[PDB]
Amino acid sequence: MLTEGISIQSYDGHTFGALVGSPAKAPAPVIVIAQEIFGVNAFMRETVSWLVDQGYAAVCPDLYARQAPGTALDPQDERQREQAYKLWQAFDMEAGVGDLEAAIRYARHQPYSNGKVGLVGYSLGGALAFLVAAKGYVDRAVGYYGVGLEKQLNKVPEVKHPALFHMGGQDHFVPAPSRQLITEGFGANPLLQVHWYEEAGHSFARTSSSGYVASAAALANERTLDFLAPLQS
Repeated sequence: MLTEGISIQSYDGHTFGALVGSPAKAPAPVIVIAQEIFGVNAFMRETVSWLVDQGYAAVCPDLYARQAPGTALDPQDERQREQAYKLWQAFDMEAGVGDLEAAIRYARHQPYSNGKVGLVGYSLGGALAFLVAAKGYVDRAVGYYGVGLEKQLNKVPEVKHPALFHMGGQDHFVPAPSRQLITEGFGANPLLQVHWYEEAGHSFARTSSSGYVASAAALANERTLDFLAPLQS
């Protein structure tokens, strides 16, 4: 689902929609939410809802719109998971960073905006949050279980604004040697924080996942809220 009528334009001219939640009280900082591999679906709407209840406005852009606008897949339907994996394999990461940059600019200028913008991404959106943190587009970025982070560590010194990452210790995408490289690499830049949740794997913060772990979701989420709180007026 997207908010009808909302259109954001990327630097290259491509336009796409977004699910937007205005804040309970304005002005308010705006959080851009970077989707998992399933499009803008129930978990995105639940996240927009959660962040508005916590005092933010939120914008979740349709990142798969360069491939197929309006994709919203059910993570529990096997056929749709197959379609999600196909979309992810074809996804242009650099264009996704550019689309997020455009959603971040949009977020800075809504009537309800206090001028500060944060970014929270999950899975695919978690990998994109690191790349956005290296570009410096937002005041603070958060990523939950992005894949392939160990391949992007040369960008660590590029990060110049705070970024927080939540990683599942039992995530099969991150074997022990990868977790060690990430830990060592992040340690060289104090603006980066990465926390490991030992009893959780991928997607641990989504209730519909067979990998949901309530205790790790709750700890990670409270750390996310404490980390974004300084953006509030």
